[PDB]
Amino acid sequence: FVIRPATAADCSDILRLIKELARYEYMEEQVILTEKDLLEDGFGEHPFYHCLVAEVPKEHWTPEGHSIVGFAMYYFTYDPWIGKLLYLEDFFVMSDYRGFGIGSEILKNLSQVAMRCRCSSMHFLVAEWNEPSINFYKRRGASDLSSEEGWRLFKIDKEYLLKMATE
Amino acid sequence: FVIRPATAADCSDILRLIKELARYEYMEEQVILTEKDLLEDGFGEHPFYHCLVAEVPKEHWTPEGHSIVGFAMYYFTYDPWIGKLLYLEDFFVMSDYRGFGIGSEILKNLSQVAMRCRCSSMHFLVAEWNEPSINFYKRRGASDLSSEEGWRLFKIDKEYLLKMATE
Ligand SMILES: CC(=O)SCCNC(=O)CCNC(=O)[C@H](O)C(C)(C)COP(=O)(O)OP(=O)(O)OC[C@H]1O[C@@H](n2cnc3c(N)ncnc32)[C@H](O)[C@@H]1OP(=O)(O)O
Ligand SMILES: CC(=O)SCCNC(=O)CCNC(=O)[C@H](O)C(C)(C)COP(=O)(O)OP(=O)(O)OC[C@H]1O[C@@H](n2cnc3c(N)ncnc32)[C@H](O)[C@@H]1OP(=O)(O)O
Repeated sequence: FVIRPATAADCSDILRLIKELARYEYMEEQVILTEKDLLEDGFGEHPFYHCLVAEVPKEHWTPEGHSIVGFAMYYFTYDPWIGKLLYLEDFFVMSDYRGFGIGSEILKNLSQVAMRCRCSSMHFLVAEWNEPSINFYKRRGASDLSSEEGWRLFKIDKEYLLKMATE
Repeated sequence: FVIRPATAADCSDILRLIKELARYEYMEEQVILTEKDLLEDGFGEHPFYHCLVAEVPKEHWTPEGHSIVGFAMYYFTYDPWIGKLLYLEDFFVMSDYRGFGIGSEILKNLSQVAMRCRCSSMHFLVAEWNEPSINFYKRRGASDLSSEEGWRLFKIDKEYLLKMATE
């Protein structure tokens, strides 16, 4: 297999993989992003996300005829105390393509991206019940991050943003 | 007062305000970012953060002779399901300058930044004990975000990133 940065041509594949992840998590209807959205947010002159994809030889394409079987979606964030961070948002490999070393390689690639960018750390969320992924991550140096407890996460949606913006 | 985007010249002020926030939270020693860090991460050819600052007339400078009395540090993030988000990382106004409407104006500015960028929402963390800030935010449309529970936040620090990067 090959792990490479995505191209505008892979947007179709990214949306498909994003939907597989959502379905794996039983929330597929939650995905309202469109292919057009990804192309614009990801390959426009200013990307709001970066993506790595795992491509397999055409001989081993998915039954649907897809060469892309995995991806990692990330962006850089900032911590006023320590600086640059690489934030891994989504990470998924299609069932039939797991346990082959694709995910490990994607993580290796991300780690290089992090060092090249001089990020001091990579952060990410893992569902509490997902022992397999927790083990995967902790076998590769991951540790628990306690910076968020004692804190509440809030959101201000578009309706109120617009109101505030125009008061 | 004036709310404006920061300039490379304000880095000194940003670091000072970042340290006041840390001290307000009793963690000032945690700030290891340098002025040089901010200049590079914030005004280099690619910013890892954006900042708004509140400037007051020289007549009302701080005892230390500073015109900058508040700031907001943010960056854009991405949610594979809904797209672009504006993430507010740090938000602080010096004690003697609060209750004047500076914070409200900063939030108004951020909301416009969010709409201009077509973000569907603005996310941010508030310490659980901080009822004053919770009220401030909820009076302006904020609501609780439940997307993170049932999830654990992990980190992979530089040591392991480098190892993985070079295995
Ligand atoms: C920030 C986040 O978004 S975290 C959410 C991550 N995603 C998920 O949990 C969704 C479901 N899971 C997946 O999509 C995948 O399993 C991933 C992305 C977690 C991992 O990717 P994969 O390609 O399956 O795994 P990879 O093949 O590198 O596997 C490493 C594990 O497989 C085994 N393995 C790796 N290569 C091989 C191989 N060639 N032969 C046999 N076994 C192998 C290893 O023993 C390793 O085990 P460990 O985790 O106990 O150390
Ligand atoms: C993502 C995060 O980082 S959240 C962490 C936010 N930070 C903190 O909690 C640190 C400590 N607090 C602060 O630094 C500040 O208080 C901030 C940033 C939270 C708010 O900024 P400020 O400039 O103080 O507030 P501002 O003056 O706009 O005040 C709005 C409140 O003050 C009152 N107020 C505003 N303008 C005036 C005025 N001209 N005259 C009298 N009262 C006023 C309002 O009643 C309003 O009350 P409400 O919150 O109950 O609605």
